[PDB]
Amino acid sequence: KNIDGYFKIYSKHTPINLVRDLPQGFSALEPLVDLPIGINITRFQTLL
Amino acid sequence: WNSNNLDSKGNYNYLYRKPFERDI
Repeated sequence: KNIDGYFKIYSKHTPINLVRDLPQGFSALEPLVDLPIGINITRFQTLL
Repeated sequence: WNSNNLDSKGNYNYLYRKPFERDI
């Protein structure tokens, strides 16, 4: 997310036993980094 | 601070045009 010129990243890594889909249970993501970079963002893309 | 001793010449290299935006 972007707030007040900061770009924030949160994450989680978990083992799962399901190939098709997201697990129905609950788990909470924790902050990785909080970057002071100030850019406008309206689009994104993943790298493969 | 004023900087007329450092940054004047004129010194037209100095340019001008959301919070903390760097719109180049």
